[PDB]
Amino acid sequence: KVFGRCELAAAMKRHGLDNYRGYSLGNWVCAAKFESNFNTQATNRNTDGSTDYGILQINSRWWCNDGRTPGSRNLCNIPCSALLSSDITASVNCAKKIVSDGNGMNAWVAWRNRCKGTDVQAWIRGCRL
Repeated sequence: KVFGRCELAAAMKRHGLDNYRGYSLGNWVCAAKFESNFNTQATNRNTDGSTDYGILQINSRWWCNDGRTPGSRNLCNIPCSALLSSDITASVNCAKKIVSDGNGMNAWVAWRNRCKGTDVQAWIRGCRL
């Protein structure tokens, strides 16, 4: 599905992504807006036969399984469908494992050229939280 801001912000809080590894909730929400405009079925297919899936556009060459992606490291140890469900749990659970490598949120392309540097906490304001 597609989430509203607040809905995504709240789904993101219950899941405990506020100030995760130094990342305020605002950052999670912002990366979600320019990565997929909050659609959990969003999918970009790359030249190497690899695809980016879900709300945070997680690449299957590294973190998940789809059945063909090249080296397919599957660092998160998850099937990529788990990332297309409307149940955001798996992309949340993988998100914490990605941010944890010497990359931080720089791992997200939309966050680095769009969110990095701005008052990102603006993304959870006016949400009754």
